[PDB]
Amino acid sequence: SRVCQVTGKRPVTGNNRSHALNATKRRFLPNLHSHRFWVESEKRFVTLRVSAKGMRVIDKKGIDTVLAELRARGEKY
Amino acid sequence: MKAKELREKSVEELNTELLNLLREQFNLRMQAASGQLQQSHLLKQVRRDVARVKTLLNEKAGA
Amino acid sequence: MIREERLLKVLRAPHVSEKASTAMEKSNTIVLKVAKDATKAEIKAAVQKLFEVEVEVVNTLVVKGKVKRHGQRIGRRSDWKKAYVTLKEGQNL
Amino acid sequence: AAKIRRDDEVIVLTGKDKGKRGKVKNVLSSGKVIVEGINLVKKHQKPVPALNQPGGIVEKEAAIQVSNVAIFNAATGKADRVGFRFEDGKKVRFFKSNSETI
Amino acid sequence: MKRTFQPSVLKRNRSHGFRARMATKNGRQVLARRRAKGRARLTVSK
Amino acid sequence: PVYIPRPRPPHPRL
RNA sequence: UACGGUGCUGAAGCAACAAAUGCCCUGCUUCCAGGAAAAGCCUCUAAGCAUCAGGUAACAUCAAAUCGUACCCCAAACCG
RNA sequence: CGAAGGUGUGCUGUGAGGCAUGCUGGAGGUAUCAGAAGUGCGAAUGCUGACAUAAGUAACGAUAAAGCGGGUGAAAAGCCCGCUCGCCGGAAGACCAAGGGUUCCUGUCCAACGUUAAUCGGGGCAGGGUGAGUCGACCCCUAAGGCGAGGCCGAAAGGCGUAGUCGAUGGGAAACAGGUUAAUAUUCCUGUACUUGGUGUUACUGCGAAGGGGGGACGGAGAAGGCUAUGUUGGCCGGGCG
RNA sequence: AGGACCGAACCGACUAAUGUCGAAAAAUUAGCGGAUGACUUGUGGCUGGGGGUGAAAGGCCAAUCAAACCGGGAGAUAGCU
RNA sequence: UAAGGUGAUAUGAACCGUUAUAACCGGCGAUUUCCGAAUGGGGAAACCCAGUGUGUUUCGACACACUAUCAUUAACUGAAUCCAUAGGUUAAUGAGGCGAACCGGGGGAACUGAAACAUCUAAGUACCCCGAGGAAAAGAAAUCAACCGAGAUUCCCCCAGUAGCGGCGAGCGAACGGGGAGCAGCCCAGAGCCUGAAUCAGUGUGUGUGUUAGUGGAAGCGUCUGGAAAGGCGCGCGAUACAGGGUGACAGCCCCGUACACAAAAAUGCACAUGCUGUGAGCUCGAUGAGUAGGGCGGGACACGUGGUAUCCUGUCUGAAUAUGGGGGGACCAUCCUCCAAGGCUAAAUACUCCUGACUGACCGAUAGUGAACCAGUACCGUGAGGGAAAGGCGAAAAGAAC
Ligand SMILES: [Mg+2]
Ligand SMILES: [Mg+2]
Ligand SMILES: [Mg+2]
Ligand SMILES: [Mg+2]
Ligand SMILES: [Mg+2]
Ligand SMILES: [Mg+2]
Ligand SMILES: [Mg+2]
Ligand SMILES: [Mg+2]
Ligand SMILES: [Mg+2]
Ligand SMILES: [Mg+2]
Ligand SMILES: [Mg+2]
Ligand SMILES: [Mg+2]
Ligand SMILES: [Mg+2]
Ligand SMILES: [Mg+2]
Ligand SMILES: [Mg+2]
Ligand SMILES: [Mg+2]
Ligand SMILES: [Mg+2]
Ligand SMILES: [Mg+2]
Ligand SMILES: [Mg+2]
Ligand SMILES: [Mg+2]
Ligand SMILES: [Mg+2]
Ligand SMILES: [Mg+2]
Ligand SMILES: [Mg+2]
Ligand SMILES: [Mg+2]
Ligand SMILES: [Mg+2]
Ligand SMILES: [Mg+2]
Ligand SMILES: [Mg+2]
Ligand SMILES: [Mg+2]
Ligand SMILES: [Mg+2]
Ligand SMILES: [Mg+2]
Ligand SMILES: [Mg+2]
Ligand SMILES: [Mg+2]
Ligand SMILES: [Mg+2]
Ligand SMILES: [Mg+2]
Ligand SMILES: [Mg+2]
Ligand SMILES: [Mg+2]
Ligand SMILES: [Mg+2]
Ligand SMILES: [Mg+2]
Ligand SMILES: [Mg+2]
Ligand SMILES: [Mg+2]
Ligand SMILES: [Mg+2]
Ligand SMILES: [Mg+2]
Ligand SMILES: [Mg+2]
Ligand SMILES: [Mg+2]
Ligand SMILES: [Mg+2]
Ligand SMILES: [Mg+2]
Ligand SMILES: [Mg+2]
Ligand SMILES: [Mg+2]
Ligand SMILES: [Mg+2]
Ligand SMILES: [Mg+2]
Ligand SMILES: [Mg+2]
Ligand SMILES: [Mg+2]
Ligand SMILES: [Mg+2]
Ligand SMILES: [Mg+2]
Ligand SMILES: [Mg+2]
Ligand SMILES: [Mg+2]
Ligand SMILES: [Mg+2]
Ligand SMILES: [Mg+2]
Ligand SMILES: [Mg+2]
Ligand SMILES: [Mg+2]
Ligand SMILES: [Mg+2]
Ligand SMILES: [Mg+2]
Ligand SMILES: [Mg+2]
Ligand SMILES: [Mg+2]
Ligand SMILES: [Mg+2]
Ligand SMILES: [Mg+2]
Ligand SMILES: [Mg+2]
Ligand SMILES: [Mg+2]
Ligand SMILES: [Mg+2]
Ligand SMILES: [Mg+2]
Ligand SMILES: [Mg+2]
Ligand SMILES: [Mg+2]
Ligand SMILES: [Mg+2]
Ligand SMILES: [Mg+2]
Ligand SMILES: [Mg+2]
Ligand SMILES: [Mg+2]
Ligand SMILES: [Mg+2]
Ligand SMILES: [Mg+2]
Repeated sequence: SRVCQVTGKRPVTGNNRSHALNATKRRFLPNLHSHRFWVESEKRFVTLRVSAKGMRVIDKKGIDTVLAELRARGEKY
Repeated sequence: MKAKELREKSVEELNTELLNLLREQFNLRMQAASGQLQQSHLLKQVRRDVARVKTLLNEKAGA
Repeated sequence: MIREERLLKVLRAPHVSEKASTAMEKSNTIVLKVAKDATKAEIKAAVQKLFEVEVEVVNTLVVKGKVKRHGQRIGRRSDWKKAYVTLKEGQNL
Repeated sequence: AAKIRRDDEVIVLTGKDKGKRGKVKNVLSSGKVIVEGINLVKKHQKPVPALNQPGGIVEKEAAIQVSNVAIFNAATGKADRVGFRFEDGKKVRFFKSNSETI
Repeated sequence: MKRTFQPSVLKRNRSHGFRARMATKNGRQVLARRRAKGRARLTVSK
Repeated sequence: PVYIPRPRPPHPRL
């Protein structure tokens, strides 16, 4: 699905509000992209479907920390 | 034929009889079909006897 | 080798009727109500073991039960298997 | 247990046979007993030709409620109630009113 | 006049049979409803 | 019943 | 004779002609709109085994299970 | 020593009503004063059941058609038998598939069903009846299509789909004639066959596949030839000579 | 050869009559059209409800169609009878 | 526990049993076809076809067992490609499916009301989906309060239909604070001082208390009417029992019961002391949750519809300080007060009833009460989803009508 592998961000629902305040069901989707991250510890590339915020999280932490968290969550990458 | 004097028996003589109980059962069934069995209770009796011997076999088979 | 405990279940009854009488009369064929499972090989082994006769061939058919109306209820009799056992040459025993 | 048994002398308390005395022939699970020559009904039995066809108006005993009979004391000569007690570990019936074992 | 019901046991079982019902999540909810109602005949399977 | 036929159309009073 | 049928016997049992929309024929001719698949089947080898296994051919023996089979089926038995 | 209920009668109150009592009924009822309401029916093209009316009226479902004799029977237009007559005969005959599911055959019965009667029936009741190596299914193989390990995708449910696995309406081994039951027969019997596997023996030897190739394996129309099914005639045989 | 011709089966449905509490909730009878094709038919499959499918009539989608049917929201609401 | 019994319509037949394996009742076992998550493959459910292994075999056949998928763990193996990884095989463990409501979460109407209708309402309702439990959820203040204080969560009664929100319309609607029910607090982010140190969790023993069969259980006769007496009449008795039901009419004393007093071989729930198993006690010092708080944009939740809008949550883009620091106190600022987010666990009071037992009703009584008092979710209708009836009463006894 359209779920971020790092942050878990998935599509949420809300309203499109018009100027007359008409409410229509809409979805907010995560800014998801498939990206190959260079795991230096593994000397390889791991492809993750992450949001841009997930990429920022991997920049802040390491890709090793995030991969350990994914493994703890049991998500296969 | 009660359960005491069948539990005193062994797995082999008890497999003998239940085989011959079955035999008896088949003869009684053919006799009742032909109409010569004027003792209907023998069918139920030999059936319960077969059940008893198979019970005792399942007991003597280990637990 | 079919076991004797199974052979003693295979056969249920002899089937008495005009066609069965004629079959035993002029074709040496005994008609039996047999079990439902009752393969032809099981029926042959059982007849040869229990009736100790010599069997040539076994023809089998399934008789479907009749829908009977007992009182004001609709009932159905059980299907049963019928075997035409042709004895080889000598005679029934 | 049951206060009235098979081979038991009883007296009728209720009905056309009140006061008549007989012995029970058999106890029915419906709570009724058959007493010898008590509840005589005249049954118009059809002549079944298969076995034997006497037909006729037979005189049978009809079941009577166990409430309607009491066992006869024959020592006091009147209807008596039944209690249960334990003598020799075995449960026995005794009469009330001269509590002797039955 | 050809009428609407043109029977066919194969099509009947492939369309409303027990395994057809069990194939889908919604068909299994048909069976649950008919089981809850106490239906003697669960499907068209006889 | 379970089937009610449609009544015949009225005379077109038009 | 149950007069419904049962049993026994039994002659001739050839030719010519005509003839299909059936068969040869999944053929042939022709046309364009260019006309299933897979297995059985035959053949070839690979790894592998080559004494074995396996194959081929005779002969013998064994097996061929199970389920359907009644009856209607342009219809009073199916859908109305 | 007769409750409620039902059905009459008499009396009584302004009314809703009440009281008494005969008959029926056969075990309940309930003063008074309070309390609670599923508390009062003629209507709602009200709902359910029963019963009218039209009315002993229309109709009795293809205008293919009946007549008579005998039988059986309580009873015969309808059943059985017979002799005539008429109807279909590219069906209104025969055999299947689909669908149905015992309606098949025998005995018995005639309440209901059958648009009438019914002795008859696809009706009731009981009994019987379906016999396969070769027919079909199953089975092997695949079509359209379905499902679909993983996979890809998707808030969830789930969607699509690979390997694969199902899926006939198609491809793939083999039996014919005669006889026989009340009812089955290419299944039973008689006669004469055939097919595919297993296991052995013998003999001679390269066998070996999720792989390669061939084959399977394929349209429409048209024409002709050769045939056969089949029919006609003759001959032959049996019978006849009206 | 041919969306060739005449004409059965077959597929239709132009006219008339009957029928209209019908034999039939679409027929019958007599005629009528196509009848080697854009044909017809069997078996199986696929497309589904604001969706399908439609040589197009708002036609058809189980005798239901200008939005199927079933169940639910639901005792919708009804200044109306 | 027993003198009767072999379930019912439903009688027969053939039998079993009567003093302790007749039957019946309870505990624990055994057996438990096929389909169905269905799990060896397939399939039109209750069928078809296997493979492997072990064993038997009259030699050709038979019996049994195993063989689904996914997740996790492990072992072996293992490509492009050297290592490696992907992948493959095997094994072990677990899951799967169903079930009435309650619960949490992911989505989410419209009719309707507004006397139209679009904001709003209906309503976070119906419904769909996921997940769990016996309850769930929430839960130990970055909470309120107001310079006084309270002290986790939940539920009930008020506050109060008030303050507010609102095409300021229709409507929606708190909190503070008070009274109650029930109360319970802990742990990791961490190193040293003890090394089954309280608990806690699973086992084995006991003790007590249930539960799953049961045992005993009082006391009435006469007469009248009557088909029959339990009714009338008369005279008695029991009552820790006059709840109820049956019996030929209305029975405390006829029967079953009832009050009351007892009972368990076996299994089992709970409570308690335990014997093992495992973590963990308490003290010192330290640490004290970052793509987070906050912000911009768009939405949603808060009674609060963007409004002057605090607070919360987020899709998107950013982005701190870190306790001489930060959050809140309803725009915002200063002061003061109060608390310490970005990690978790936690009983009770609370919700519901597929189901079991007992009891109750100014509830129904056969067109009522469940659709179903009756072989009812049946007959029947429909392709299907689905819809869905009608139908109780002889009598005390069948004595149910010999001839
Ligand atoms: Mg044969
Ligand atoms: Mg067969
Ligand atoms: Mg279909
Ligand atoms: Mg032709
Ligand atoms: Mg060899
Ligand atoms: Mg050879
Ligand atoms: Mg036939
Ligand atoms: Mg026939
Ligand atoms: Mg009353
Ligand atoms: Mg009178
Ligand atoms: Mg009323
Ligand atoms: Mg009125
Ligand atoms: Mg009315
Ligand atoms: Mg009328
Ligand atoms: Mg009239
Ligand atoms: Mg008239
Ligand atoms: Mg007239
Ligand atoms: Mg007329
Ligand atoms: Mg006529
Ligand atoms: Mg007629
Ligand atoms: Mg005549
Ligand atoms: Mg006639
Ligand atoms: Mg019948
Ligand atoms: Mg017939
Ligand atoms: Mg007949
Ligand atoms: Mg008559
Ligand atoms: Mg008649
Ligand atoms: Mg009949
Ligand atoms: Mg395909
Ligand atoms: Mg798929
Ligand atoms: Mg998958
Ligand atoms: Mg296949
Ligand atoms: Mg086929
Ligand atoms: Mg098939
Ligand atoms: Mg025939
Ligand atoms: Mg290769
Ligand atoms: Mg010829
Ligand atoms: Mg010829
Ligand atoms: Mg001639
Ligand atoms: Mg002559
Ligand atoms: Mg033409
Ligand atoms: Mg035509
Ligand atoms: Mg047309
Ligand atoms: Mg026309
Ligand atoms: Mg023309
Ligand atoms: Mg033409
Ligand atoms: Mg089709
Ligand atoms: Mg138009
Ligand atoms: Mg239609
Ligand atoms: Mg609409
Ligand atoms: Mg609807
Ligand atoms: Mg609503
Ligand atoms: Mg309404
Ligand atoms: Mg499966
Ligand atoms: Mg298994
Ligand atoms: Mg399986
Ligand atoms: Mg298969
Ligand atoms: Mg589960
Ligand atoms: Mg609206
Ligand atoms: Mg409005
Ligand atoms: Mg309005
Ligand atoms: Mg649980
Ligand atoms: Mg919890
Ligand atoms: Mg303070
Ligand atoms: Mg305004
Ligand atoms: Mg007792
Ligand atoms: Mg007592
Ligand atoms: Mg009475
Ligand atoms: Mg720390
Ligand atoms: Mg934020
Ligand atoms: Mg802000
Ligand atoms: Mg932010
Ligand atoms: Mg904040
Ligand atoms: Mg603030
Ligand atoms: Mg902190
Ligand atoms: Mg938390
Ligand atoms: Mg009712
Ligand atoms: Mg009544």
